[PDB]
Amino acid sequence: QVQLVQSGAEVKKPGASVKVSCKASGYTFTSYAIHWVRQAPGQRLEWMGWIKAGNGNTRYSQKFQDRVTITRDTSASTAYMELSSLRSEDTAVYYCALLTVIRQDDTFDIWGQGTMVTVSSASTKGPSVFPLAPSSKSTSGGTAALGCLVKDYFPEPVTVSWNSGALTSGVHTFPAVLQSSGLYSLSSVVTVPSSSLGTQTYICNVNHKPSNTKVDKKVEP
Amino acid sequence: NPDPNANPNVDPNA
Amino acid sequence: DIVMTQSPDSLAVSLGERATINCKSSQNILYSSNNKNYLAWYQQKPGQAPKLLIYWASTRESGVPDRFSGSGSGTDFTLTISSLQAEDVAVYYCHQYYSSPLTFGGGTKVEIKRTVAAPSVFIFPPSDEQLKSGTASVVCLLNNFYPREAKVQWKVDNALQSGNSQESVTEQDSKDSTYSLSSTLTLSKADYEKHKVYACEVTHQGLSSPVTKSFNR
Repeated sequence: QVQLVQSGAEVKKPGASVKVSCKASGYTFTSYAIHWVRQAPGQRLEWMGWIKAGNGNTRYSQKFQDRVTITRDTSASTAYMELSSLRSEDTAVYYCALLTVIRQDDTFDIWGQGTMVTVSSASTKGPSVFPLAPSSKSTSGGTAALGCLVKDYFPEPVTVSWNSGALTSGVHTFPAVLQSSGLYSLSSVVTVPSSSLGTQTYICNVNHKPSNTKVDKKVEP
Repeated sequence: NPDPNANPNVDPNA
Repeated sequence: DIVMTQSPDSLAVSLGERATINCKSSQNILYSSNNKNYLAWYQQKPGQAPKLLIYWASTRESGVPDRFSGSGSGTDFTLTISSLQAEDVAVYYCHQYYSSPLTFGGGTKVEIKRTVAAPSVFIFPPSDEQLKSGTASVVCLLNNFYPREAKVQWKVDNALQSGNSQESVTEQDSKDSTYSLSSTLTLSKADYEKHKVYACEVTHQGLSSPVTKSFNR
């Protein structure tokens, strides 16, 4: 119930700037230091800087110290990170974290959910969702596959749930692939008993927040 | 010696 | 600047055996004034932010299982997972907070070695909906198999396809330690309607002979 909640994914053009918010709830906001840590595709955790949420005072990594600006707004219990003069190498997930709050009165460590920033001139595009339809017919094995193809979107990511979060077992949501055309596409599948088909209802909930596309698709045999 | 402003959240004595 | 170097960069152990992760700091991070090593261990599971397991090189964070133990001192440290559970699959990082800048290691990907499991294969024709918009996406699904390596070959009227398909494989499952794979073949509507038999043929360690799933347009 101590929570850090970051702003949604963004796509920004090379040379532009990006600002990521980090709402911090459940504790005395001015007591601790909020850090910003990023992580590039397939690469390591990279500390960028911290801010003392009471003081407003900061330290930046040398690598970023002429490009990064960390601020805080105490009344809004919010830290912010801004990154200027973006390059494609800055494509990454950015996290805020209460890193290693070490005290005799409990040691704790709390991260935001992270924010995908894509540095790209390419435009924003919402996906199309198509059913991956199952066979209602009855097999010697007794299990059907169904799903949704989530196709032609940019930037990453997309989120997928089934039945407003009610259906988690059996679900596989695959990592997106970059199509030759420059747009992403991923599929989300789940395997169910063949008996549930004609009766149970299956809806994939697709949210692509950079284009504010939200689609619900009922998948039928 | 450790730089105690590496991470201000760290209380080195406990 | 303290650099953190981990070894190995990936390891694979069968369930219930120990995983040993080593980490070296380029400089001492033992403070002899308080006898504390300024090291931490994080476990980061795919799609998630890192989670703290160990601080002061060997003290367990509240809630962390006892199979997680850290040791070492000065410049040589080790994360030992005494009995690897299915759900311990993740990349593990060591982290120093002796000097600014704060730095992390490169990560140790920890993965489970288990017995073979053949995939379950399903084929999806493209929706009519999508075909209105002039493209056809045929999807082949391989479900909960091991080992990860698989071969998907699309055949269209029994002609071997090349260049026209894309694959993606999930991370290792935190319950049964298998993998699932997607293969998507994309054609124009014109190249879709000029053919009839659409088939993916799956070869894999778990199938003595490959599996072909098919439909007729």
